[PDB]
Amino acid sequence: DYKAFDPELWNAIDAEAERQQNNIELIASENVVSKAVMAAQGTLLTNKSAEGYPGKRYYGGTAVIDVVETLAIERAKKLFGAKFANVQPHSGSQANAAVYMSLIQPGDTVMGMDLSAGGHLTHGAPVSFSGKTYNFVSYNVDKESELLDYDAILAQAKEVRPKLIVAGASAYSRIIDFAKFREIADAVGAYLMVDMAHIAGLVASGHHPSPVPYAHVTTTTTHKTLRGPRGGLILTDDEDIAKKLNSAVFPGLQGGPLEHVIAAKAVALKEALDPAFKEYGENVIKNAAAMADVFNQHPDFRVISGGTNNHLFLVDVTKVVENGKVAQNVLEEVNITLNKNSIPYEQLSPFKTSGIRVGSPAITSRGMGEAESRQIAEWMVEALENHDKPEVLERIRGDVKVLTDAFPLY
Amino acid sequence: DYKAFDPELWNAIDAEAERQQNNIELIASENVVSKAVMAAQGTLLTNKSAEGYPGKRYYGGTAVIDVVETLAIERAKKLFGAKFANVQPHSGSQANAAVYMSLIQPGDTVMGMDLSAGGHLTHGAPVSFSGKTYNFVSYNVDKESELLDYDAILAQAKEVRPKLIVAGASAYSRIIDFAKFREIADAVGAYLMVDMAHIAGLVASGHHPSPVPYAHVTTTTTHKTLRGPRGGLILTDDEDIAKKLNSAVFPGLQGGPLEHVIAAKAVALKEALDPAFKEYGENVIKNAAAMADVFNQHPDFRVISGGTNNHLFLVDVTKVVENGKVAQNVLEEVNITLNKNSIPYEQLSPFKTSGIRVGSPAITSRGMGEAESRQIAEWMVEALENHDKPEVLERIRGDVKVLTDAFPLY
Ligand SMILES: *[C@H](N[C@H](CO)C(=O)O)c1c(COP(=O)(O)O)cnc(C)c1O
Ligand SMILES: *[C@H](N[C@H](CO)C(=O)O)c1c(COP(=O)(O)O)cnc(C)c1O
Ligand SMILES: [Mg+2]
Repeated sequence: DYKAFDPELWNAIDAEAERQQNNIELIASENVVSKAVMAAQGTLLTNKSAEGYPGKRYYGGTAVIDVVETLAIERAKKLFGAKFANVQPHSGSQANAAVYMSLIQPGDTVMGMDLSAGGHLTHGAPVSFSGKTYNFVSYNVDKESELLDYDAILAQAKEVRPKLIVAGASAYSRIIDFAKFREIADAVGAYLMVDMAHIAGLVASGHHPSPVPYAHVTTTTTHKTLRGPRGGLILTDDEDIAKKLNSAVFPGLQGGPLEHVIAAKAVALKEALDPAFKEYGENVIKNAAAMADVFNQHPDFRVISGGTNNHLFLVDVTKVVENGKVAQNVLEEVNITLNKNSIPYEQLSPFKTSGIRVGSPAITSRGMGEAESRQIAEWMVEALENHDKPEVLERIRGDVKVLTDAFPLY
Repeated sequence: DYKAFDPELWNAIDAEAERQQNNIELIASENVVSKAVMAAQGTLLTNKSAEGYPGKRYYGGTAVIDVVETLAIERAKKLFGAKFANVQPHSGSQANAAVYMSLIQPGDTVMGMDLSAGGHLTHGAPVSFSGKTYNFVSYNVDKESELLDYDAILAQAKEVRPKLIVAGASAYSRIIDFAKFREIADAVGAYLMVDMAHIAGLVASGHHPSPVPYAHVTTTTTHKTLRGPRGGLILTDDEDIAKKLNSAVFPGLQGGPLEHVIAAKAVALKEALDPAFKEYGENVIKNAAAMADVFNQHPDFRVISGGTNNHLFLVDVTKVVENGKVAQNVLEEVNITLNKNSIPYEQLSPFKTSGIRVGSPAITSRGMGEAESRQIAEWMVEALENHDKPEVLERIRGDVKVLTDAFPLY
């Protein structure tokens, strides 16, 4: 009935709920959060300014806010096995900024994964505060295997002499060896920071090795595979680092935290501590593998590194369509959303790319299994193969509606 | 019933809803958002990654997100009379960071209001990124009048030669002359940034003259007097500056925006565009004047600057209780929340202070008027006079309960 006061706004919110229902979401970073997560960030906790930390706030009337934030901190520590957690970062990007501010100074040398191989903007892009403030040098995957080569990264680190190595990626499909990253860091006297945003849910589910025992500091989004609200999180085992991180988040970088979003983080972290989260992770892994297998067996398509051991994979589409932007646009026509993506050693424009990135988390959260995941990948191959046949795309779009009706979003 | 799964979290949220109902909220930054604002940030908009700007997103299936974000932008532009708006900043601190990144360089000199006279942490505190990155040199209020002296500030600017002047405050009761601030900036070829976070509601209601025609760039929180969700907003009339601001917010400082929060910004901005919002502003002014008048007349209390023309005022409490912190602790015992606050030329430790800060927006949103405001101020005078008479406090707590039951929070 507040809806009656603002139809243009509430019409658009209702349309987005229906678009999410009627579309197959394969964007590897996306998920479907619980009713409980959305309800928690729709609470009157937005009415309370909580500058500072539990028991050490700028203002009064914060005793109950302190219970909520302490639940989020304790559940993070328990879930990831860390001695310290900071649940205030507004975003993964703000989490990363606080860690740089805590460990290094402006102009220090940092190594981060190449943006074409899956490094984030905040891992040294020149258009990011990261690239503008610090001296980032990128490491890549091997050109032939498309795998991290820890011997090559070591040789580069001994030349570059970084103060900090950043590990973690948004387009890398294989198991990262975090013990090797920390061995590299230790060999050159560098800090190791792991941004586990993409894989945090699989770390929580037991399906990906934890960086937490190896990274001086671990950052993540609470969204993506962890299936939480949009925000950031920082972990460490080192009490002196924890004090600097806390001061860097507030008052270094942010002011008041979003305590309604932190309530939602507490909700999501308790959902990830449930035994049912292990089964989620297992279905995320099986579902992503079942899609990759369709592309591996098709002669016209190549999966980057030959497959996946996580939630995502990339496909070189350039034997079937001109570039990944074309592939993204064709699949959108049949109500399948994914993103064009640069492949390692990408030769085409970053606006076009050679690739698509596919993820399983959102379709897994809707209850889909291996048979549905395989059928979705068969529709992708068929749509790209027949991109100039409207009657084909029309039929695939109608088949997609039967599957979305069968696996309702909420 | 999702709440059965997590009673510790949902019991804490019920405990905060009761705490807010049974508390008289005088923290001058606090407010009571509409059910519509909370509902918008509890939507499945949290599921969509919207890196980029409307029509220029990193990913597809963003055409409905684009309508929502464009409503927030169009409403900010219409409400404040600005040619350009950015609704993505996660916070007021993030909005300010993007403006500095757009207009100046590290090491550049900036003038901002002294932190003791109500400058924000992000206006050059040494523990903020603001003081760490830029050379902040404060202007103060007149020691006698506790007013801004535009002649004194002009002389200081001619001597310091800042690249940027920051105006706006968290603890200043009087009308800030934005036309004079622009004259001062113009005299030295500085940019003028106004942070209107505390007064944006009064600007929107017509009760404070707008900085928007005078500042090169205006920042604000969407929360505080504007009565929106927690977040930031940037306004400018200069198209070249607007492009720099857009790049600085993303990919300069942030990654994906909180589109659920942006929907709530669009909701709050439509509310502020309503004729009822003028009546809200009217009552905020009246209620604050009413409380200020009680302290003005009582002989044991001085109001800083001797009164208010906005939503807040400060009171020197040191003749009645040892320090502002003691006053905060005592009023907490009778279910009245405000904060200890430094006064101009504060002499005591920042952890104690001589002052309390009081504002009207929250009690005004609960539907209270001049009578209840006068009454609340009488209760505050009485509790502080009788601070070690346990039975006087207990009886005030009871009178407070009658008022809170009379004006239900929701
Ligand atoms: C509000 N913050 C002050 C501390 O609450 C206050 O006294 O009211 C404020 C901001 C807040 O930015 P965040 O959203 O916390 O990052 C920024 N600018 C000004 C002038 C404020 O008053
Ligand atoms: C998410 N990054 C990309 C877009 O979502 C992606 O390709 O998946 C991400 C972040 C995001 O931080 P924000 O909350 O948007 O600031 C940070 N770090 C990594 C590794 C990501 O994948
Ligand atoms: Mg506080």
